[PDB]
Amino acid sequence: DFEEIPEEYL
Amino acid sequence: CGLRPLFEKKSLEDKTERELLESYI
Amino acid sequence: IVEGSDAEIGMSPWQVMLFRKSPQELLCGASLISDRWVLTAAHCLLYPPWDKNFTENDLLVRIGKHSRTRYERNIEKISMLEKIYIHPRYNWRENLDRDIALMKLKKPVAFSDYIHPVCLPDRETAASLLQAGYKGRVTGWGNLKEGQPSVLQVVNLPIVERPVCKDSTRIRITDNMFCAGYKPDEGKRGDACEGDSGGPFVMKSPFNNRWYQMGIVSWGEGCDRDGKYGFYTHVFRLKKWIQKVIDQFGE
Ligand SMILES: *[C@@](O)(c1nc2ccccc2s1)[C@H](CCCNC(=N)N)NC(=O)[C@@H]1CCCN1C(=O)[C@H](N)Cc1ccccc1
Ligand code: NA
Ligand code: NA
Repeated sequence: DFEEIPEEYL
Repeated sequence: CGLRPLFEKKSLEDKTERELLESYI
Repeated sequence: IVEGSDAEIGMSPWQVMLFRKSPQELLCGASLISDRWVLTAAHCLLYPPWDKNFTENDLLVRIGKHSRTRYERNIEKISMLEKIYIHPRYNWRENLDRDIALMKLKKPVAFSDYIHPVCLPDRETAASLLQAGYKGRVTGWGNLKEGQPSVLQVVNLPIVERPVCKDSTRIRITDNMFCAGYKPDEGKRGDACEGDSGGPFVMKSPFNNRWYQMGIVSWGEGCDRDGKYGFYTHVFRLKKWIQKVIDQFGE
């Protein structure tokens, strides 16, 4: 239920 | 280190830090 | 945390979130000790009975967080690890003795109202504060009960005397560990709980009024049981080790 993070991060 | 911007820095105290300090006999 | 409360904003700006890229999910707590160094529990990275063995590439470090779940768009800073360092004598096979690790950030983080490091105790600071009766504070986004909170939780707990610690369990307790919580008589509750691991046990010095990290959430049996206590990595006893890697590898 974790909101999505910026792909710049992964 | 250990001096919080929103608290120590402006000389404000958090809601329960005194419970800490009062335990230090 | 069990029986704690929501943290106020900026109350624990050294609080870090250990974050799994995939499945993206909360691994453990951690603490910021400088702009490039994070302190955690070695069992958050390496724990063979459960098949845990994380590498740098597997993780993200989230700093300046309040919400468990949201990406805090102009508040939190996410970082990549350059390197992981675990206590060579960490004991995962029996009691989690020396449960500590250091993480070197790829790039230094900029401090802010929400992001600021905690101090590491000194012999004399440890000496006056690490006392039975003295209270410390624990923080984390872990289990609420032996489910997950929406916001960072905090709890104040008293340090307990070694013998009581020792008599509460069958696991072998070492000098690299201390236990905290209220006695059942005492009638006040609170504990850390699964998911809180690797988070800071801090005390505020009455001498220079800075916040010092005395312990790291380590292990317990159940959460908030009467006659039982949380166990923490005694940070001061392991200081030299720490001194050693920062001094041989970064800053
Ligand atoms: C902490 O939140 C975690 N670490 C891991 C790492 C990977 C997966 C999931 C999590 S949970 C947790 C903190 C417990 C605090 N409890 C109280 N204060 N009441 N730690 C653990 O669960 C550790 C890690 C392995 C086993 N743990 C235990 O606490 C066992 N219940 C007891 C134990 C102690 C020593 C050796 C083996 C077992
Ligand atoms: Na015992
Ligand atoms: Na207990």
